[PDB]
Amino acid sequence: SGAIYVGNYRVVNRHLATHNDWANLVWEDSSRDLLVSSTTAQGCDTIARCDCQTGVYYCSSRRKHYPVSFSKPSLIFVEASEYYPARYQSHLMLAVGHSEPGDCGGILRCQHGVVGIVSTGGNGLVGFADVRDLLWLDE
Ligand SMILES: CSc1ccc(Br)cc1CC(=O)N1C[C@@H](C(N)=O)CC[C@H]1C
Ligand SMILES: [Zn+2]
Repeated sequence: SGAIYVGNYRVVNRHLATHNDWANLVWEDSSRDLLVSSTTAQGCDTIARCDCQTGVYYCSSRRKHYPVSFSKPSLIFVEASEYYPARYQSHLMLAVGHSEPGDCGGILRCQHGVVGIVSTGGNGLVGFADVRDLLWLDE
């Protein structure tokens, strides 16, 4: 679990969106595993607008932050699950690091701000949905 709170927006993993997120829907994309909903209160977070490939992410299954080297946003194959058919997820960045299913929503940050959120993983791998290209989040 976890979300990004910026301005009057809440950014969450689309597969973890609540009834309230869908009732206050701004934008959603199954191919990116992202959903953005509107809020009444002003958010706490700021978004990075950079090309950083190193950062730090929060891992809930270890209650710890870890440093990572991550790949550029790209189209990566993701196995079928209860949430989605087998498909290519776009704007996904991979890194070597620990992750379990419940880790989705953990924030990845660089020196400039929020980069994205945990969205996939495997045996010693962790994948993040990029949000740096969503310029409308703060303007
Ligand atoms: C941090 S997630 C994770 C980590 C380790 C291991 Br094994 C497995 C996962 C779970 C995972 O990759 N997905 C894919 C995700 C998606 N974006 O399609 C939807 C939830 C779930 C099925
Ligand atoms: Zn950066």
